[PDB]
Amino acid sequence: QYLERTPLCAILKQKAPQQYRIRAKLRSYKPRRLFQSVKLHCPKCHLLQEVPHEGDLDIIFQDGATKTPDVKLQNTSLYDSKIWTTKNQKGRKVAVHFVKNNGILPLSNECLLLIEGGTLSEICKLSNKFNSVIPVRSGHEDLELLDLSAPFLIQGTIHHYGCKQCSSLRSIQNLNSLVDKTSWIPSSVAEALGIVPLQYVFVMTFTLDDGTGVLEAYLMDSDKFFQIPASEVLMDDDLQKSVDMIMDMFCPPGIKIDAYPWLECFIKSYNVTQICYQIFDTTVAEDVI
Amino acid sequence: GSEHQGALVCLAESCLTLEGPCTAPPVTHWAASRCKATGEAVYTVPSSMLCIS
Ligand SMILES: [Zn+2]
Repeated sequence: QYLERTPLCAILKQKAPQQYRIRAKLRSYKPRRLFQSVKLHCPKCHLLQEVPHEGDLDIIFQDGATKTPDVKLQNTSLYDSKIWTTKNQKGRKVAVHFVKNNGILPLSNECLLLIEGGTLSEICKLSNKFNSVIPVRSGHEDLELLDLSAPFLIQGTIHHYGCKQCSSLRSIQNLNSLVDKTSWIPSSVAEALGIVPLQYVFVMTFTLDDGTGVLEAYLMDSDKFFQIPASEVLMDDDLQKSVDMIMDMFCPPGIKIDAYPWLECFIKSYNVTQICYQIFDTTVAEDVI
Repeated sequence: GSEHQGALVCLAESCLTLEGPCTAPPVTHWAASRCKATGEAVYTVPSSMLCIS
């Protein structure tokens, strides 16, 4: 009834901060390599970070595999422990600690594992069969998180990371403080360990063109715009294909801007200290499938 | 009981690779593109340029 759209030339003549309903074509976007759009964002200190690569994680886990699991830290009231020996793996030993709920192991799909000496591959397989996995190491008096460079919790396809700056890391026995040992809410796990969890976000820079003007607008969101969770996309091939196809739909390489579809959205202007713009309250995924 | 515990131990063991050569795991196409593009420039926006609340 009252749907009206502001031309870009109008927006560029105005002062920030304001909000605008627009319609424009995506002339171009960054990043060209779409995997680089997935960033980690601390809600506490507002820092943006890269997600560690496979190679980075492999280094950490292999380095963990050089250390011998401490027998003193095995089979507590919190968890049952099992050690596997290996062959042709530099004498590696894997410890899996099965976390109990009130002195009883729950069903596998509700059971949290703590692992010493496991590979990323093994951890990811364990995460399919169990509720979740925390990579750990044998500290002086308790099990401790392996490294904040690696995920503090792998649950399903989500690799949860914590902020190195804002976190005050606490040892594994502090998981006793969780209300149950069957739900394993990531934020609750983080709080128990003194971890400030990082948030996954899609960060992109869109160059929008409606034929009256041109404007650079940022995308920054977790799951609204694509209706694809940024927390899952890096570990899910189908969700990656969806992001590829959506970007290919709005800004197909090679062909001319005349043929592109229109992007209906809101943008907010704001003062950095120059005026920047950012998409908000917008999804492409409600009308596209 | 220990038989439920035993079951979880077997499930854990099934996910481990304790012998032979530790083969490379099958990776998604973004992660494959990521591995290839190592060394090149990484897209980055400073957080102060973004509007966060
Ligand atoms: Zn932080």
